[PDB]
Amino acid sequence: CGRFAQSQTREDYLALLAEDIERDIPYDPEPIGRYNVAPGTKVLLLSERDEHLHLDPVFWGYAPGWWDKPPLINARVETAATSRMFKPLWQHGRAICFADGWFEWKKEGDKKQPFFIYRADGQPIFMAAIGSTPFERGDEAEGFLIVTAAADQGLVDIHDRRPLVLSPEAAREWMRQEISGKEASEIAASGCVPANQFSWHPVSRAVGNVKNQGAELIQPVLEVLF
DNA sequence: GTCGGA
Repeated sequence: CGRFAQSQTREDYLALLAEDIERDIPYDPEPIGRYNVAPGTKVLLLSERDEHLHLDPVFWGYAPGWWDKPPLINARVETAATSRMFKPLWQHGRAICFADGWFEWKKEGDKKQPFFIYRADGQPIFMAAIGSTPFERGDEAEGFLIVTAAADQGLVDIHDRRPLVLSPEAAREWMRQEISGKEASEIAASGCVPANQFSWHPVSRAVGNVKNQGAELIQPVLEVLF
C-alpha cells in the first residue's frame, strides 16, 4: 500500500463520482501521467468542503511535530477511528485518493517481485484516505494517509495488507462533511471492495525506481526475465 | 498517539 498509479485525466476519475455542479475543480484535459506515485510526494487528493468536491495536491505522509519516526503513510482500518493519533483525521479529515491500481512487492526469496493490482471490471479505484485539514495549505509534514485493510482471498499471496478501496457510491458518502465518524466506520465496512474484484500481474522491476513514471510500468511481464 | 522499495 505504498505505491500506486494515477495516470489518467481528472475527468476519467471524477465522472464516476460527481457532475460539475458538485465540483469546485477546474477543467483540465491533461492526463495526470503518474504511473509511479510515491510517499512524500504531493498527490492530487479529493475531498469535500463548502459542499463541493475539491482536488488539492497533498503530501502523502503524516508526521506531527511530536512524531519522531519517518512519516506514516497508512492507517489501519481496524483501529484508525478510535486511535489517539488518527481519530480526529477519521472524523474531520476524510478524503479519497483515486488511482488506476496499486503496486505490491512479493517476496520471492531474497528478491522482491512487483505486481500491479487493479479492478477486473476496469474501473479506477477510490482509495479511502484520512489526513490533516486544511488540505489546501500544502503542508510538507502533515498530509494524508491511505487507509488499509487485511488482504483477502488471493491477494494474501502477494502481501498481508491492501488499501481500503471503496465503491464510487461509498467514496462519495465517505467524503461528506455531514456524516459522523461512526457513519464513516459503517461506510468503510459496507463500501469496501473485496479481493475477488481485483486482478493482478507481475510488472517490470523498473517501478522500484521513482524516476520512472511511464505507462510501461503497469504492463504484465514474465517473472523469468527479471 | 505506528506502519512500499529503487
